[PDB]
Amino acid sequence: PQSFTSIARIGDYILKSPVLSKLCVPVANQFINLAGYKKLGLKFDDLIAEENPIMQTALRRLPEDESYARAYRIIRAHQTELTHHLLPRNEWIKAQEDVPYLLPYILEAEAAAKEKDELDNIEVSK
Amino acid sequence: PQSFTSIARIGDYILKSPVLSKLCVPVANQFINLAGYKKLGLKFDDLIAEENPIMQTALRRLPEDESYARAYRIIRAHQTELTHHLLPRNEWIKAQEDVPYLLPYILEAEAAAKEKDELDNIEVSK
Amino acid sequence: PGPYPNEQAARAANQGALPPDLSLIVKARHGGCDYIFSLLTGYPDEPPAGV
Amino acid sequence: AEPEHDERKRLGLKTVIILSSLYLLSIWVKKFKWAGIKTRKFVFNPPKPRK
Amino acid sequence: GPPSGKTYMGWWGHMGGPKQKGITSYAVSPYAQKPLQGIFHNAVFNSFRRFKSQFLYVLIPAGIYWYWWKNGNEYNEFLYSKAGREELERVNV
Amino acid sequence: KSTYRTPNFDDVLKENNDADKGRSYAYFMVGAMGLLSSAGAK
Amino acid sequence: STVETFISSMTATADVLAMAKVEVNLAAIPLGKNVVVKWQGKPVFIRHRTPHEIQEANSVDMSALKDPQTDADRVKDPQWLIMLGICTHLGCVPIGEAGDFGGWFCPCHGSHYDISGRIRKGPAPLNLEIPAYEFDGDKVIVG
Amino acid sequence: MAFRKSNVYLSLVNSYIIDSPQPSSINYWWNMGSLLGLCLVIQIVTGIFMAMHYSSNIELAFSSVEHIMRDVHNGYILRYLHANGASFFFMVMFMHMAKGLYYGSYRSPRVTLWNVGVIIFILTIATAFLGYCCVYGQMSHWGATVITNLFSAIPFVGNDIVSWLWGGFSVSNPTIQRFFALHYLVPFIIAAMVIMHLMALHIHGSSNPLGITGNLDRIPMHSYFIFKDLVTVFLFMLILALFVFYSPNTLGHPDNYIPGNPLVTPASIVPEWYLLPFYAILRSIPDKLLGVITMFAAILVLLVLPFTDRSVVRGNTFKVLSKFFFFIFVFNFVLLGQIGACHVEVPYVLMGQIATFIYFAYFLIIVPVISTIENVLFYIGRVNK
Amino acid sequence: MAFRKSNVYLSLVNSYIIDSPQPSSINYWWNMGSLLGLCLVIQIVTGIFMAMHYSSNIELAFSSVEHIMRDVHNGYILRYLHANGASFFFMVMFMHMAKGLYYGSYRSPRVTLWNVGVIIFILTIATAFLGYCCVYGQMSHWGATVITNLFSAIPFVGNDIVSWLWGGFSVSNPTIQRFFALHYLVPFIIAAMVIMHLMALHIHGSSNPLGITGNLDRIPMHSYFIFKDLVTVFLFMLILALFVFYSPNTLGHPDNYIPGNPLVTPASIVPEWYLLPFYAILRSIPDKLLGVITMFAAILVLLVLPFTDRSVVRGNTFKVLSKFFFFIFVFNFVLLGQIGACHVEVPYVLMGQIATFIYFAYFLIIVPVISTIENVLFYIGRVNK
Ligand SMILES: CCCCCCCCCCCCCCCCCC(=O)O[C@@H](COC(=O)CCCCCCCCCCCCCCC)COP(=O)(O)OC[C@H](O)CO
Ligand code: HEM
Ligand code: HEM
Ligand code: HEM
Ligand code: HEM
Ligand code: HEM
Ligand SMILES: COc1c(O)c(C)c(C/C=C(\C)CC/C=C(\C)CC/C=C(/C)CC/C=C(\C)CC/C=C(\C)CCC=C(C)C)c(O)c1OC
Ligand SMILES: COc1c(O)c(C)c(C/C=C(\C)CC/C=C(\C)CC/C=C(\C)CC/C=C(\C)CC/C=C(/C)CCC=C(C)C)c(O)c1OC
Ligand code: FES
Repeated sequence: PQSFTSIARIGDYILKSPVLSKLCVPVANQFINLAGYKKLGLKFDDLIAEENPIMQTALRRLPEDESYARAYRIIRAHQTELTHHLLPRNEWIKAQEDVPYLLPYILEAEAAAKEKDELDNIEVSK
Repeated sequence: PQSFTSIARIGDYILKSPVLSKLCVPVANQFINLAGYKKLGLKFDDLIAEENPIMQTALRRLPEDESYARAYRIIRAHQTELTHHLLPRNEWIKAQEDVPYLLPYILEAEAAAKEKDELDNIEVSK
Repeated sequence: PGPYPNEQAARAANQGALPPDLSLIVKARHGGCDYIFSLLTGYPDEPPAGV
Repeated sequence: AEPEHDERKRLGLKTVIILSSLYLLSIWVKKFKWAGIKTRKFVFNPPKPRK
Repeated sequence: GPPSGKTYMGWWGHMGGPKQKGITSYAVSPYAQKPLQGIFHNAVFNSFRRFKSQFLYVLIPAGIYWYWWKNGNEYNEFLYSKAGREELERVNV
Repeated sequence: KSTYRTPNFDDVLKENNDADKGRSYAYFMVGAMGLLSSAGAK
Repeated sequence: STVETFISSMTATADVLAMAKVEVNLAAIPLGKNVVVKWQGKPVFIRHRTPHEIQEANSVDMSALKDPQTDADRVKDPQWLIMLGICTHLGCVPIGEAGDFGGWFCPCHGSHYDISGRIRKGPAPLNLEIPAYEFDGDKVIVG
Repeated sequence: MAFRKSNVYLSLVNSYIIDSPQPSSINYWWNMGSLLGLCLVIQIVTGIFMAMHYSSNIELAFSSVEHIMRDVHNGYILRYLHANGASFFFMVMFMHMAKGLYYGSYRSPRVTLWNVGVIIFILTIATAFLGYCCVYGQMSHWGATVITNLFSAIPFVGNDIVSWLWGGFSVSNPTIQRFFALHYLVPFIIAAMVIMHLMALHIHGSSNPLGITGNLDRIPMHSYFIFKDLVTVFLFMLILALFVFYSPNTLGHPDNYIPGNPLVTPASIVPEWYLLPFYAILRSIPDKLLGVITMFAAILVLLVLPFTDRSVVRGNTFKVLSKFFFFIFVFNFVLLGQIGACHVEVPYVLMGQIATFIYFAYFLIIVPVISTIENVLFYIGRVNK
Repeated sequence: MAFRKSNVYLSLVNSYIIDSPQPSSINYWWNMGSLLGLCLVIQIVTGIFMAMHYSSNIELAFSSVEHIMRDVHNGYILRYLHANGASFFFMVMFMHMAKGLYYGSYRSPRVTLWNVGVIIFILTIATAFLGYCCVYGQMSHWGATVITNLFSAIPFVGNDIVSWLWGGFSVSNPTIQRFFALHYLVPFIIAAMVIMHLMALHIHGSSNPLGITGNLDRIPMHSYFIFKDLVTVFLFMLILALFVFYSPNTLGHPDNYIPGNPLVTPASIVPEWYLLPFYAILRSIPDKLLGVITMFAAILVLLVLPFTDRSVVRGNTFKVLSKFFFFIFVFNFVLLGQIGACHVEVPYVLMGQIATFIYFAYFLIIVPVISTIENVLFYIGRVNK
């Protein structure tokens, strides 16, 4: 259970610096494509947990096409893992295919939750 | 469990037999008014069990006025018995006010269910 | 303790049965406290006539 | 047969005293918090004749 | 959670009893009452009335069976007393 | 009579105080009851 | 197989499967007294029957007994009464020297037995069991 | 969904203890059943303490019982509580059955509950006998041998089954050890089946003394019935204290207090007070196997008791002949117990047989016919046209 | 609605056993839990059958198992199955905990399950240690003394509780009687909390190896997962039978088959294999109460894991290096146990502190930094601006 906004802040701090980005972006890409989830054909915006209320508020606002594709990918992943195999080298997702689609909903919903939490317990403002 | 049609048959057998009915009707009404449910402000139909499905079917056809009066009588009986008391001779059901308002529905439902279950399991013998 | 080693010397000398353990005879019989008193008091020195 | 009669009777006296007190206490409290339910009255007004 | 079996009584809001209207209750707090307002009147008059009401169904079987037991006891006592050598032989045949 | 005409309850009503009189008595007795129950359990 | 193995583990073991043997001397038993000896989980009667009691034992009408059993079958020595202390009636040994028949008095019941131990009245349609024993001279081995 | 009802662990207690819609016409007879359950669990816990401080070997069984009697602090109290708790347990079981039978609670809504209770009784009388066996006195093992000889009456086989059950032709360590173990174990089956009994009860609800529907009004059990249970158990505990402290060894019989010696039986041998009517029903019928099966029929007749009562009106409060005959029945039961207490001679056997006959005739005949007469009288008297 | 779902007992059986929407990606690891439950049940059954012919006397305890071996039919089977089943229960329990840890089963919807499981773990630490103390062998008395004197360091109360445990001022008959009583009873508490565990799980459901929602495809428990449970339990029964019948002296230690006599004893005294991980850690920090408090810490670290890591992606299957550090930890656990098996000496004594430090450090400092690093690496990899 870790907030997404802190991760976004760290990413914004590290990417804009030229030397850090040019030294740590390719290593990040090779870590992420050696992770194993791209191998099975799953977009990265599906592996995270779906039990905290932030996720429930997030994908409740997700468009129909994204939800349908997510359901198809989830059931295909379940069947493939049950089958003890991998998909052929034609129906995977490339680097450009793994576009982040679940980010803005998380950002907005978690910002709303944070302002709720930090405004409910406000002080008298001495 | 005992069919009401048999009760009606025995009742009509008794009621039109002069000597036996003349012997058995005064003891009958004396037993009725020594039973004690008259004092508690109960009509007889409120006492017979209302659990098995045929009784529920009979209840569901009662006009709303009778059901409301029955509910009030049950509630008042519960309250009166909770205090082990008895209200004086003002709520007492009069001698001729204990008329069966629920017998015809019971008889009709008995006949219908009996002939239904008889003709359901039937043979084509001559 | 008791004079008998465990039980042997009892049945040999009683000229008959065994002596019941008195540790529980108070509740071993019906009646109770007065039962033993009556049993040890009411017996005459001579049996009833004809017995 | 029973080397606890004095202690048994003392403990029993204490127990019967405490249980008698508790029983009377429960009587009072049961008659107290059931007072609001043993006195409620019902009034039946027949409804207007329209289903 | 699948629904349970069909039963006449259930939970609050769905007793299953007939729908009723026109019933009015009138409660009042136990704090604004005397908790033992009528204990003596109850325990004397109502207790005696209930005892009188139940005094027509309980004592008769007890009395008849008491008579049966006592008659059996008298028969047993009389049999083994100055009759055991002439009467007890003609009953055990 | 309508619902507004409340039936009489004078038979069990008490002195018109309706204050800490009954409340303190009941609370003190239940406190004593807890005392005795705790002592017995201990 | 598992249930059978568990049951056989629960059932009687080796040491209980060994029967005990005891010898009782008949010289010291009084004529008018009853001696009861325990054998292998259950008691065994040892009574010195009087000569009059032998006649009563052997002169019992068969029609009054649900199970026909004579005196000579249940014991070899008419004078000595040696019977196991069991009561097929219920299982509790009748009280000695009591009863309407002059024999035994079953305590759980109040029913009266004869001097020969046969069943007279009750829900017992079966006579008491008969054990087996042998003589050895001045003593009898109940086993 | 507050915290009390949202949390599953607290929700289970909420549906049972915190909130349960019992009717408002409950007499002082159902808290008697709750008292039955509570004295049962008290018996279980004191049994656990005993098993903690008890030895079952023949060389030490009587030694263990007298050591827990004498050579331990608060020891004799445990034995006295066991005896009085067993006696009160059977008394309250009889009261529970009488309340169930008189108020017509065996009818269609809770027939399953009725059979569950019946089988509870069938096996708890067994476990009571088994606990009676564990004493190993001059009459406990004596009655145990009695019951083994009784069970030996199975047709077509007489020796193999009795030898397997009784651990050979003799009695040794395995027999008494297994008997103690099974008296320890069966009450756990009692607890499980009582859990089933409460589940069925909660599913089907509770009946009323009025013998009418109770859905019209209901009240929560907590804060209304918990204190009624508290006061009735305080009364029960006061009575139990009176019988455990002032006169502890009165309900039991003065026969168990003899060291292990199955040589000479005591003059007075009688079963415990909660078994006399069944000893009478055995003694009346003049047959061994038929006597056993008629005892079992007397025990199991409650199973065939439903769908035999064709009285349209539930309960027995408003019917006079039925309750008169019910009182005749209960007094016949107590008379059967009393006659079984004494010995078997003329003329007790004749009236005992008559008592058993009227018992079985009652169950199998009289309630149907008198209930039919009650229903036809109900119909004829009201209708005068 | 079918009658199978109508009857309350049958409805509960169907909804809790026959019908259960389990996930479709279940491996043998999840059937391992049901296998462990069956092992627990068979352990209780065989223990009950063992105690029926058992004597609780101090001098008749070792003699009791000797009599079981040499006199009763198939006596060796019960005790061998008991011991090997206990050892296998503990090994499969470690496997179950590890499977729960690696697959991220400790997330928010299962914190209650984690708590009840760790409570079962806490009690299971001693429920078999005291059972081993019961046998009174040649290190059993030593284990009993260790467990009874670990608590003596509490300030202002050091003698009263140990005196209560001792049943006096030393080790005597009360000690062994209490040991046997509690070793018998507290597995029933295990049964209670495992019923609670299964209730919570059935309320919330199982998890997936992938770490994503499993509410898409499900199959009923009966005829689909019953076969998997059946084959797993068949394999377990096969291996357990082969060990118990062919190699009895493999799981247990040949130290307890000697009567208790503190006169002559070898120096090869070491607790059973499953104690070693929580035994080597106790010998690192050199104080008396420090050992107890660090046992408390080592059993609470399993509890602090929820809301400690910062892995938004459930599980470790799809993380590049976190599984590597988990493997480092499991091998450190094994090596810590093995080095605790060896006696204290240089450098093993020096190895103790560093092993304990790594064992705690993975729990405390490794998981949050590694989770945050993994999350930021995912975020930088996925996006380009
Ligand atoms: C010579 C004996 C002395 C005994 C002294 C100790 C006991 C004192 C009891 C209280 C003082 C006596 C007051 C007069 C009798 C009161 C009886 C009665 O009915 O009063 C209440 C009784 O209070 C109870 O709740 C009693 C519970 C009875 C439990 C089951 C019966 C057991 C036997 C009870 C009497 C004996 C008690 C002691 C036995 C050793 C009202 O009943 P209730 O509270 O259930 O309300 C019902 C309704 O409103 C009627 O008004
Ligand atoms: C010194 C005084 C004695 C006292 C107070 C005493 C007390 C008792 C008591 C209470 C009983 C059992 C009574 C009952 O049935 O409850 C008994 C029985 C018996 N006593 Fe004594 N006794 C005494 C002397 C003796 C003596 C001297 C002997 C011979 C050595 C003896 C031998 C027996 C025997 C054999 C029995 C059992 C009788 C039987 O089994 O039929 N007693 N005694
Ligand atoms: C509701 C259930 C039970 C009933 C009705 C019951 C009944 C009895 C009875 C009548 C006795 C005879 C004791 C006496 O006459 O003094 C007895 C003895 C005994 N019971 Fe139970 N029992 C029950 C449960 C248990 C349990 C759970 C145990 C657990 C170990 C147990 C252990 C014992 C022991 C050890 C004895 C012998 C001790 C003695 O003789 O003082 N009982 N029981
Ligand atoms: C022996 C252990 C038993 C326990 C703990 C127990 C418990 C209960 C409880 C809690 C109730 C709800 C009403 C009340 O509290 O009394 C009840 C009701 C009932 N029980 Fe039992 N019971 C037991 C045995 C039996 C037996 C043996 C029968 C067999 C005749 C039986 C038949 C009934 C019936 C007919 C009811 C219906 C009462 C109502 O209308 O709710 N019970 N029982
Ligand atoms: C399920 C939890 C249990 C575990 C882990 C367990 C463990 C053990 C172990 C390890 C031993 C032998 C010590 C050794 O060889 O290392 C043992 C012995 C024994 N256990 Fe358990 N046991 C459990 C439950 C039970 C239960 C429920 C009983 C019920 C009667 C029982 C009765 C016995 C008996 C009679 C022995 C013989 C030796 C002794 O007295 O300790 N055990 N147990
Ligand atoms: C040793 C006694 C235990 C028993 C009998 C037991 C029983 C079970 C059972 C039957 C399951 C269902 C498995 C499945 O979903 O297919 C399960 C799952 C689980 N148990 Fe236990 N358990 C025990 C101990 C523990 C412990 C100590 C923990 C850790 C604190 C734990 C945590 C879990 C978790 C997290 C799951 C869910 C697994 C999953 O969904 O992937 N259990 N347990
Ligand atoms: C009909 O309306 C109801 C109703 O609906 C309900 C639910 C109840 C409630 C029901 C009951 C109270 C009866 C239920 C009976 C039980 C639950 C029996 C419990 C059985 C047990 C064996 C208890 C289990 C407890 C343990 C195993 C723990 C005991 C062990 C201990 C204390 C170990 C001690 C050792 C040490 C070292 C401390 C009613 O009473 C009631 O009537 C008003
Ligand atoms: C949620 O999905 C499930 C799921 O539904 C189930 C059922 C299981 C399986 C769970 C189990 C098998 C655990 C259940 C175990 C118990 C409830 C233990 C309860 C058993 C006992 C307490 C003991 C059993 C008692 C007996 C067998 C009584 C008989 C014993 C004796 C000694 C009497 C016999 C003696 C004679 C002389 C006849 C799962 O693992 C699971 O997750 C996948
Ligand atoms: S037991 Fe034999 S006559 Fe009664």
